[PDB]
Amino acid sequence: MYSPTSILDIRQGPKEPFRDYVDRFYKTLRAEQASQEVKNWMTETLLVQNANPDCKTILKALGPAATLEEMMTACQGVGGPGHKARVL
Amino acid sequence: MYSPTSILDIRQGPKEPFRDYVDRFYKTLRAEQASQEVKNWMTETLLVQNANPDCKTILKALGPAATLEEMMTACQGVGGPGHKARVL
Repeated sequence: MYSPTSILDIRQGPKEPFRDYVDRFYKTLRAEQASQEVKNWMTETLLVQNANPDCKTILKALGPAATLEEMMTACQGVGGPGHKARVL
Repeated sequence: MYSPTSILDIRQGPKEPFRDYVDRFYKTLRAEQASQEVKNWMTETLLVQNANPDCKTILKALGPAATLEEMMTACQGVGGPGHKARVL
């Protein structure tokens, strides 16, 4: 097991909001043992890669300079609600 | 285009020798604009990930310490010939 990490296990759902993906991706990263340098690259490469086939298209149109705030916010309405109904 | 690099475009063939994958992966990396820190992580994570469904199994049995020399050499015989016939 060279280093299967766990971030690679993150993937925005087809109809899931990016904000959730970022929150989860950051949640995982915070639990990922790696150099910050990786975060800048990984959080900039695999962040939009494992994204849903929807967020990748829109997020791209934003520009390779868009910030997380811009990505999450601009991705608003892209996916369905993340909190609703839910079973006890 | 955040940064789709090109390394992600590398993937050992189902019956291709790892030595070729490493040579190609290193060939691409040498043409990849990234921090060395990424090489240590990427060349250790995505190196075995994009590998063929064959090399990954064997290479794993070697141990997360197996050096490149150990990976390429030990992967000898796993895949078929890398140079033969070829059309002019």
